[PDB]
Amino acid sequence: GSHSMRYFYTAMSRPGRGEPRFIAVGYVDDTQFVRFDSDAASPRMAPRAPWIEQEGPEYWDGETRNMKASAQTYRENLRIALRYYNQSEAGSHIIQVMYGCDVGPDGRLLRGHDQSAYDGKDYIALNEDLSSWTAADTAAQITQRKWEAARVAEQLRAYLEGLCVEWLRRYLENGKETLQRADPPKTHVTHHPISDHEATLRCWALGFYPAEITLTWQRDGEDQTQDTELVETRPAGDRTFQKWAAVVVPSGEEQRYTCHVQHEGLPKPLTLRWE
Amino acid sequence: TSTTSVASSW
Amino acid sequence: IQRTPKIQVYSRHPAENGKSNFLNCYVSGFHPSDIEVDLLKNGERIEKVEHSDLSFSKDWSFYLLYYTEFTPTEKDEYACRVNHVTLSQPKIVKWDRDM
Repeated sequence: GSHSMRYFYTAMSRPGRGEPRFIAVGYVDDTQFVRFDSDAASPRMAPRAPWIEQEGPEYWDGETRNMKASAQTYRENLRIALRYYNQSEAGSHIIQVMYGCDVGPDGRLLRGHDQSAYDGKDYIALNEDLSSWTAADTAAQITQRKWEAARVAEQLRAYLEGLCVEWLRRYLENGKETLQRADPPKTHVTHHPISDHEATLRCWALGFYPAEITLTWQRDGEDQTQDTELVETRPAGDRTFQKWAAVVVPSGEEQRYTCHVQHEGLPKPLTLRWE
Repeated sequence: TSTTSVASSW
Repeated sequence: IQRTPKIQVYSRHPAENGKSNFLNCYVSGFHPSDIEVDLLKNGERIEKVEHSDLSFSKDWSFYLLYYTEFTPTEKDEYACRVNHVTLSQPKIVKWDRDM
């Protein structure tokens, strides 16, 4: 199938409580494989998946040096953002960055990403062309001008087409027993009366990987989108994910309802009913 | 590097 | 500018009394990232509680998984207590094991 590599940076100021914290995490699809945390006793890029562990000392030194450099840059970025938004030095603020590459079955680049936020709001994003920018406001327009002058988009493009996809293909091979394995959901329907005349049907999906899934309830074959309570897909802590979908049905009409499940690990979409 | 080393100031 | 956490309390595997499991509390959709999470056993804070590395979703909101190894009984009840700048008082979510 298709796969993605994503890195996530969070830089958080905390005036009066030292320098800003910088945390980076790296993912292939829904599997985390590295972390860096400036608040750690000895900050280093560190393995979080067994298949990355075979990378040698030059890898870990390289990644660590890069994270320390990036942490410095983003601490300065936090100061710069204060001036761009006329903000005081007593407040805590957050910069977030996500970037990476998606590839298809053949390992060819599908698309690259490089997006940043300030205090949880879009700040500046690299467009899909990997050559132009979208700035969310007049502050980010200043950064955009700086990045245009420095041909930053050209640099990112080279990385996204090159190293990003190369490293992703390598990780996919090194972790092929897990990254290239989809675990289908284990599914069942529970039933609970609410009153004398209504009951809850809850459609469960457990133990699946990757996280992407669709649970839908149909009544007489029509989607009950507006009427379905859909909980956020959640991690079990063993790599797999969980989700459920629930609908309130009139007592005696339970068999008019079908739960529909779509997941990469299923050869065909499942249909279940309460039994 | 696997991460990008392209970090340009805001 | 701020977003209040969503909270789910649940086990890693379906629960069976006497069988070891993990108790999870998943907090998500919140901003900023400072958050305080406790897992509770009969109202008491559990000491052994690890958590995932801070990450975030496409809408920039943060998520964390707090977890601990535990053995369910019919006797003991569990919950997750969460505080965030958006919350006046801590929010307590009970684990419902008929799900």
